[PDB]
Amino acid sequence: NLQNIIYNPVIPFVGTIPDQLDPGTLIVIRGHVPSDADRFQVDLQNGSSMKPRADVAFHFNPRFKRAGCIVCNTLINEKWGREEITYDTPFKREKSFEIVIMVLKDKFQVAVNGKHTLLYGHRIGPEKIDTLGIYGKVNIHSIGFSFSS
Amino acid sequence: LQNIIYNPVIPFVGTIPDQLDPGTLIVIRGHVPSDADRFQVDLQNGSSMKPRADVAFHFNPRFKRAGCIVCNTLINEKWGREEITYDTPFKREKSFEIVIMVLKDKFQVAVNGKHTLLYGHRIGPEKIDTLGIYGKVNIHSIGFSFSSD
Ligand SMILES: C#CCO[C@@H]1[C@@H](OCc2nc3ccc(C(=O)O)cc3n2C)[C@@H](O)[C@@H](CO)O[C@@H]1Sc1ccc(Cl)c(Cl)c1
Ligand SMILES: C#CCO[C@@H]1[C@@H](OCc2nc3ccc(C(=O)O)cc3n2C)[C@@H](O)[C@@H](CO)O[C@@H]1Sc1ccc(Cl)c(Cl)c1
Ligand SMILES: [Cl-]
Repeated sequence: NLQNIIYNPVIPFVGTIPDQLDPGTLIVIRGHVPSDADRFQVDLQNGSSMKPRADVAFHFNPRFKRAGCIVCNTLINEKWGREEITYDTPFKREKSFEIVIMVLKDKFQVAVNGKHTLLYGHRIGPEKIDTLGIYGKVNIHSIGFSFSS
Repeated sequence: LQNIIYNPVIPFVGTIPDQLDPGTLIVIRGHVPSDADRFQVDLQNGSSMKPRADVAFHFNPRFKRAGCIVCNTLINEKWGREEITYDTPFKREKSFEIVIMVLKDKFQVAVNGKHTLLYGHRIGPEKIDTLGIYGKVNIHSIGFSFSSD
């Protein structure tokens, strides 16, 4: 029942999100981490411009060096805010994943492979998000949505 | 614990010890007395009484008739356009939890876990340094979760 399901997008991927990220909306991203990956990111953006760079309401950034981590942040007017670093990370080079981002009224709730991973409080209203960016060293098998509208 | 106060005498005026950066939460728990006419939560630029400090965000439940919430901004001792919410969760002799979420372009307010209203910034939130609570209300606690922490 997912909506706007696409497969194997070319990376970097920048796509217009097909409906509003109302509370209850899911973004479902399946993929895998390449063996030489250093990092990738999933960015929920207000616009697609590269100059001035579009605000990033939610930057979800797995990093694989050393024991690995996930960094989350927001870009406002081309400046990053406070990093929220999650050291309990489910991602691994060579492991496939399913990311589910649930939009709540006050935060995002992210699960990976059916298990809760992290929360991230809103800094930009989620109604301003209209673009999904996926960048870095990653293969994305599929993207789909479950809209709450 | 430096960012919470319990059972403040009303009127309460306190300096906010960090910036209301996007992502910051203000959580106010309390109870409305049986004879209340109104109370207000004011996010202020300073604490001056003469001349009266600007109020970036005046959040003002009123109990007469069917009740409402009035929101407004005071700049140089002049009130702007009132934003009136008729769907109000406040009642005499009822408890509440207010959550004010500071976003890039607005405040988002939820009471008792239910969305209540939005209020677009009219004064930059970086100018807010003081919280006031006035009127007929009992406050159990005020807490801040700063997005810089
Ligand atoms: C690496 C690096 C440097 O920059 C990253 C940010 O990444 C920017 C970014 N956007 C991209 C889009 C596409 C691609 C691509 O490969 O196509 C690569 C991209 N990179 C690296 C971000 O992760 C950001 C998250 O906080 O962290 C740093 S900046 C930074 C540093 C310290 C602090 Cl304390 C704070 Cl707050 C912030
Ligand atoms: C009642 C009353 C009159 O004034 C309020 C404002 O409240 C001022 C105020 N500040 C206080 C601080 C402390 C205490 C206390 O009891 O300790 C009481 C306070 N009061 C009443 C405001 O609610 C303001 C919000 O718009 O509305 C009115 S003015 C007004 C009238 C019409 C229009 Cl159309 C427009 Cl735009 C504006
Ligand atoms: Cl916003």
